[PDB]
Amino acid sequence: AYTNSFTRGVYYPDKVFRSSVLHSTQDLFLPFFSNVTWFHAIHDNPVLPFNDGVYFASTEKSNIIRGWIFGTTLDSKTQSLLIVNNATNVVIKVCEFQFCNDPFLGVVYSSANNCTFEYVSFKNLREFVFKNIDGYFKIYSKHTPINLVRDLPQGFSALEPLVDLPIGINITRFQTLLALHRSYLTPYYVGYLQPRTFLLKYNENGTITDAVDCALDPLSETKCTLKSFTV
Amino acid sequence: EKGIYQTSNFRVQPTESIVRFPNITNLCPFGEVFNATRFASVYAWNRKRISNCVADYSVLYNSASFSTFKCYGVSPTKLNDLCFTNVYADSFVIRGDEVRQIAPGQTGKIADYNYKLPDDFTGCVIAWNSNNLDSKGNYNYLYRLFRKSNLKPFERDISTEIYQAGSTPCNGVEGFNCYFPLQSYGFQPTNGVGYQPYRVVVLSFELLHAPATVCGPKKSTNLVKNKCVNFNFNGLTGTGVLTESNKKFLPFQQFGRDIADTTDAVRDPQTLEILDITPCSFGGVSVITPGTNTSNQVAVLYQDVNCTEVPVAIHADQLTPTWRVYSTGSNVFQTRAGCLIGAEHVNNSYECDIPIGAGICASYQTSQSIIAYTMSLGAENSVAYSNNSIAIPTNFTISVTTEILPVSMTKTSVDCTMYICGDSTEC
Amino acid sequence: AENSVAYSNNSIAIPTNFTISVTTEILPVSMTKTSVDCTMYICGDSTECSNLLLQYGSFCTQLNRALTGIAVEQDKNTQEVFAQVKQIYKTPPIKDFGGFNFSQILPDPSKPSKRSFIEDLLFNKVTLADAGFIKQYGDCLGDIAARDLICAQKFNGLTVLPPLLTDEMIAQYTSALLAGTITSGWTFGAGAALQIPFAMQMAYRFNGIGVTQNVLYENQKLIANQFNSAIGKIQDSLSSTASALGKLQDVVNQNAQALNTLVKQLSSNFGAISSVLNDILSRLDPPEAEVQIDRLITGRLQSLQTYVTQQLIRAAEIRASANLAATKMSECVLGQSKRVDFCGKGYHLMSFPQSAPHGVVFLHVTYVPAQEKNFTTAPAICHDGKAHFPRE
Amino acid sequence: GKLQDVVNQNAQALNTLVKQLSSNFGAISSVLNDILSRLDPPEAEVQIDRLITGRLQSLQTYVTQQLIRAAEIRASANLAATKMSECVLGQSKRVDFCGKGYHLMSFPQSAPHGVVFLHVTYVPAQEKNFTTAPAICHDGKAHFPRE
Amino acid sequence: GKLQDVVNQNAQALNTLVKQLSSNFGAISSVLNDILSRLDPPEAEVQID
Ligand SMILES: *[C@@H]1O[C@H](CO)[C@@H](O[C@@H]2O[C@H](CO)[C@@H](O)[C@H](O)[C@H]2NC(C)=O)[C@H](O)[C@H]1NC(C)=O
Ligand SMILES: *[C@@H]1O[C@H](CO)[C@@H](O[C@@H]2O[C@H](CO)[C@@H](O)[C@H](O)[C@H]2NC(C)=O)[C@H](O)[C@H]1NC(C)=O
Ligand SMILES: *[C@@H]1O[C@H](CO)[C@@H](O[C@@H]2O[C@H](CO)[C@@H](O)[C@H](O)[C@H]2NC(C)=O)[C@H](O)[C@H]1NC(C)=O
Ligand SMILES: *[C@@H]1O[C@H](CO)[C@@H](O[C@@H]2O[C@H](CO)[C@@H](O)[C@H](O)[C@H]2NC(C)=O)[C@H](O)[C@H]1NC(C)=O
Ligand SMILES: *[C@@H]1O[C@H](CO)[C@@H](O[C@@H]2O[C@H](CO)[C@@H](O)[C@H](O)[C@H]2NC(C)=O)[C@H](O)[C@H]1NC(C)=O
Ligand SMILES: *[C@@H]1O[C@H](CO)[C@@H](O)[C@H](O)[C@H]1NC(C)=O
Ligand SMILES: *[C@@H]1O[C@H](CO)[C@@H](O)[C@H](O)[C@H]1NC(C)=O
Ligand SMILES: *[C@@H]1O[C@H](CO)[C@@H](O)[C@H](O)[C@H]1NC(C)=O
Ligand SMILES: *[C@@H]1O[C@H](CO)[C@@H](O)[C@H](O)[C@H]1NC(C)=O
Ligand SMILES: *[C@@H]1O[C@H](CO)[C@@H](O)[C@H](O)[C@H]1NC(C)=O
Ligand SMILES: *[C@@H]1O[C@H](CO)[C@@H](O)[C@H](O)[C@H]1NC(C)=O
Ligand SMILES: *[C@@H]1O[C@H](CO)[C@@H](O)[C@H](O)[C@H]1NC(C)=O
Ligand SMILES: *[C@@H]1O[C@H](CO)[C@@H](O)[C@H](O)[C@H]1NC(C)=O
Ligand SMILES: *[C@@H]1O[C@H](CO)[C@@H](O)[C@H](O)[C@H]1NC(C)=O
Repeated sequence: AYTNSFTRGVYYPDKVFRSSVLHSTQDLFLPFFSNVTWFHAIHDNPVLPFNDGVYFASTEKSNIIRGWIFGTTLDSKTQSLLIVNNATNVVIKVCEFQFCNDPFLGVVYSSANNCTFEYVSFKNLREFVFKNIDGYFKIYSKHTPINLVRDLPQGFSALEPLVDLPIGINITRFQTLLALHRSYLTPYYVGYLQPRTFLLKYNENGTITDAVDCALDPLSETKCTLKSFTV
Repeated sequence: EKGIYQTSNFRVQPTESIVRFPNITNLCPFGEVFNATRFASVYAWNRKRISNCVADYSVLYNSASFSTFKCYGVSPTKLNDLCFTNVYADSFVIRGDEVRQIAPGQTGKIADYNYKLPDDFTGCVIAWNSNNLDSKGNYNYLYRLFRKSNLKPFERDISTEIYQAGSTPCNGVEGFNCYFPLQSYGFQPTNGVGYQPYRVVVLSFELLHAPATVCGPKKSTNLVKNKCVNFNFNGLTGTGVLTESNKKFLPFQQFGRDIADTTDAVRDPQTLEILDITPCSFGGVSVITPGTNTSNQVAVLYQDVNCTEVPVAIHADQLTPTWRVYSTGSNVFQTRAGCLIGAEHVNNSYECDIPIGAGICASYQTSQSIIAYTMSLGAENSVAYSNNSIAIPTNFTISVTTEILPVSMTKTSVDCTMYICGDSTEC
Repeated sequence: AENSVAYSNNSIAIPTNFTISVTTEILPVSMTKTSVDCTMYICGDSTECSNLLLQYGSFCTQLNRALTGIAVEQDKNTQEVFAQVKQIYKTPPIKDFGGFNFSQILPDPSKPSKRSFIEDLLFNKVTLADAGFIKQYGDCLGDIAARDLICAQKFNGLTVLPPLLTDEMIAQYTSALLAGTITSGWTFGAGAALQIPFAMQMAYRFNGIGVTQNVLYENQKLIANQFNSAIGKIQDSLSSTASALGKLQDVVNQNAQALNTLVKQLSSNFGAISSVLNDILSRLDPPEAEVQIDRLITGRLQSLQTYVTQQLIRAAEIRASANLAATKMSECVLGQSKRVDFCGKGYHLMSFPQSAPHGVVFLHVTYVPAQEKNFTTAPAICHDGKAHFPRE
Repeated sequence: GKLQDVVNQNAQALNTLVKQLSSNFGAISSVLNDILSRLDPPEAEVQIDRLITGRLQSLQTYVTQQLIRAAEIRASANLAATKMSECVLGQSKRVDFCGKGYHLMSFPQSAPHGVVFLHVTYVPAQEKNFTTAPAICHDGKAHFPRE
Repeated sequence: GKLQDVVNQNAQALNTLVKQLSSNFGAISSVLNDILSRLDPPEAEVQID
């Protein structure tokens, strides 16, 4: 289960406007031409780690995927997260439960005891970057439409963030939850970030037009040390 | 002497001040974290995320209930002009001598074993004595002693598993090389300074952030719309001319910049309006003159500036009335180098006397004024060419001309030690 | 290619035909004049730093004096190449030059400018697209749809001054040199212009390289056709997608590469807490701020000094090629040169100048010998006890 | 003018080098004795090290500009040496090298820090129109002039 | 002699650049490893600069 992702995983790392420049920056991106795992959970939704950060992207049809959980102790021993939707507006609950060994949502098992805070706010794709730094948790997103059914396109897309979360807690692993029709109580793609070095292009009105990965091949190292696109 | 000179800026102006800030009303918990009773211990220090304040700082450090106010990244004076976007107040109570062990880059038993600041730190350290509060022999204050490694900064540890310093797995037994990690403070009222309990608070923030919230008692003013100011926008300041903008920002782009990493476009924190900034010095002023041995007339060239925008760009109304003479008049001429003011443009052509640029020269002509023309390349001529006609000379001239060439120059020599520090043996 | 010459003690080879060859030589003459405001670059609109900068002495009147010397010298470079004669000769209205066709180098009476066809092909080979700062200043002067746009104070004190002689006066000089050379020969560079028919002048230019003058009058139509074909090949080679003016493009590339660095060096902090002056001004008290401001002052002074030193060394080698182009105008165009390979390759006949951006282009017309034949030769001839030697 | 500008620049540089000694570059004073008399050598070593770098930079700027000026003077000494061999010791055919006209002879005259050449040239005047022909046919044959 | 002068100038200009590495310029040592093994990373940034 491995797939090539060409130019996906790009975002706006800062809140500063730049018109018609070629700026370079050193941040946590997904490397170009990488390996993403192909997941289709038809006959599991298992636990996957959180090493630096997680790229998430899915090609959905009628809103099957609801949300995720982030944490590692999973029995209200230490903190954990939960982001779900009630099909109208998004819900953000950082609260401790005991998590099932087959956890999803039913068209359903939560029992909190002690927590900190809470917050509420083939057609198109839902790309998502999850980055956890000291003092925050940022939720970047790219919401683009494509005609291809299963795989990532060759295009370049990078659009504006959504929300930052002042949590200051630790995450080691994570897991995602689905929307099943039945409410049981029984006992999409992923990709990890890496500290690369990127040269980006801003056109007029401050839109990221194309990027260069300065570690992929010697020709891009040449493009990076010349601070240019043409060689 | 006769020529065209480039003058550095010397004209002075009066300058006002503009302040802009969001709509924020409420106060925030500074009235309880400073006079509380239950302060936390050293190994388990408290942490309080602070937001949405107009909280003053002069109410804190001017009140003399503190003994030490060491403040690292910011000067202690201008802590009430800036926004901080998060504040982390921390609380713990230590011995009197270990207040030095809170500083960035220290040692001992606190900075390596209990609580460690980072070296790149921008906050403010507060400490004062509590001899009449936590001294009965009070044994409720504990501190961690041993760890296998050193403390990474801004992290905590709470665990009771005893030390190991040999190779015996001491399973909760206090023999040799295996000891308990936590011991009590001896706080008797019969000790000197350096042993009484002290209430030590530390703050922490980072600046130059976009959606910054925590900022105190600075009154908003209104805009003055294209005059030189000292603006202040959520903490960031600068001197320039505030102009109206057109840049297509995003739902959150708080400010913009150029190649040189300097800000040029800012967002109004009240009206959500974009303001484009532009400096106001205008050094690019050149003075055409003949010799001062001849006259005292001048002309002024304004470099790459349209003629109708001269009095707006040099800020003409705030100058001397002699400098306003050279800003508009009958003598106004538009060249491709800029706007030339003070010279009477004619329709003739001569050879160049003082070069101005892009084909225009200037000379002092006899009623004596300064004129400006387009320079002539030479006399016009036409050779009577035919396909069977020739011209032969019949006489000649012997002419002697002159040519001067430099060959050598002056042979200097410099004593290094006498120039840098003459006859001083300390240097 | 390897080769070998059939040498022997009594054999000679002599050409039987020739070729008229036209070739091209490109020389840089001047470069961009710049000007830097010291106080606006080091600390713009800040009186806390401007009083700290005065403690460093006169380190800015010196930089402005050096840059003004460079910018003044760049106009003397153009004046010593193009302003050789001070009589503007007009081209004759009726053109009968014995079959020679100077249409693509004489000025064009359709357009409002004075450029020819080859000068128009030359003005589009040099571009300003990859240049960073110079293109960004060049878009000020075309930004006509914006009131209140004073952009001398938008680029951190850096400006660009315009040349004294515009692009029309330079073409008006080269047209005068062409119209003097065609209708007068070499006589206008040594006194007053004396007319002479063009075939009678090409005959003496053949006679100057050692060919007698009946050869021109017996092969005049062939020589005229060879000249016109050699001009058409130059126009074809320039009109294509070749990168012909490399020597004039490297000057603009080297000048923009060094001005982008001076702006990119305004974001280094040099050891201070921040590379922005207003953050140090609004986060510290003036007891403890004039260490960080002194660090920034020292770094930005070093950057300006490095820029000015490399500009002086770079202008000292544009002065040399301007002196070379001013020597080639006097000896190749206003005369006929006997120095080998100074004007072209072959035996020199005549030259014509064309103006390019920040430079000049010479079209050297030379004489190349063609297909030869072996013979037998002897030093002298004995007739009656006397040796007879050839005259010429 | 060209021999005067050399003297003017080479005096202006040595005047700027002297006036650079009155700056303090961030120290408390510019006179070294006044720093040494009011401070003990714990904290005089920071003021003196602030002055030493600021004076080394002035010296280096002076020497770097003098090298470029000497490289410019060498290039005109090499031109005067060529004009002395080709204009004075001979008769040159290079156009406008030894004066405007046709060259006859030249004479040198020494000047302060330089040299002055007086070029004697031939200039034609008082023209007259004529009518010309390339050749002349006599007996079916063409006749061309010798010179 | 003219061909030997160029070699004699280039070799001297390369020797001076190497010999300038044994100066401290106002620090405590001309060796980076001594400053990095004797002092702390808060303090060594003023003797390395
Ligand atoms: C923050 O998260 C990391 C990653 O899980 C923690 O490192 C783990 O610490 C536990 C406790 O000893 C070990 O059992 C794991 O093996 C560690 N994992 C890795 C990858 O090193 C880290 O200790 C956490 N920090 C806290 C909780 O303060
Ligand atoms: C040689 O003949 C030509 C043609 O007659 C002379 O050129 C004329 O000079 C007069 C002088 O005022 C002008 O008014 C005419 O317009 C010229 N004619 C043309 C066609 O240009 C020329 O001057 C004569 N040479 C001499 C030395 O007198
Ligand atoms: C050539 O020019 C010279 C002067 O340049 C002429 O000599 C002049 O002749 C007139 C008439 O006798 C005198 O009035 C002048 O005083 C003479 N000048 C000098 C300097 O001697 C000479 O006549 C001219 N030759 C021709 C053929 O015209
Ligand atoms: C000398 O060379 C020219 C060309 O350089 C020759 O002219 C060519 O002659 C052939 C045959 O008559 C034609 O096909 C070409 O078109 C001619 N070219 C041109 C440019 O005219 C000429 O014949 C040669 N003469 C001798 C004696 O060999
Ligand atoms: C000189 O050469 C040019 C280039 O071939 C000739 O110009 C062309 O001549 C043809 C012939 O009528 C015209 O159809 C073209 O329009 C001309 N081109 C241009 C750009 O003008 C020119 O005719 C030649 N000169 C002579 C006297 O024949
Ligand atoms: C990705 O997976 C392929 C096989 O599916 C493997 O050959 C390659 O080494 C992997 N890693 C990359 C491309 O970095
Ligand atoms: C939260 O409350 C529970 C009681 O339900 C308690 O067991 C737990 O220790 C508390 N956690 C804290 C105070 O961090
Ligand atoms: C960028 O701005 C221009 C106006 O200058 C506009 O025409 C164009 O649509 C904008 N690009 C976008 C919105 O992607
Ligand atoms: C903030 O206050 C200003 C001035 O009263 C007002 O114009 C603006 O609408 C207010 N904004 C919000 C979000 O309340
Ligand atoms: C803290 O409490 C004391 C009571 O002893 C009171 O005097 C003091 O004013 C309080 N401080 C603040 C900031 O309210
Ligand atoms: C000024 O000009 C006068 C002529 O009126 C002349 O006598 C005098 O020498 C000049 N002085 C200077 C310093 O040029
Ligand atoms: C300067 O402003 C005037 C006023 O409208 C305008 O007519 C003129 O074209 C402007 N100059 C240039 C060079 O655009
Ligand atoms: C001078 O030229 C301007 C335009 O070029 C014209 O308006 C004016 O009438 C002319 N004046 C004279 C005296 O020729
Ligand atoms: C002259 O003769 C030699 C040998 O006889 C021959 O190799 C050479 O090609 C001849 N030269 C020409 C121009 O044909």
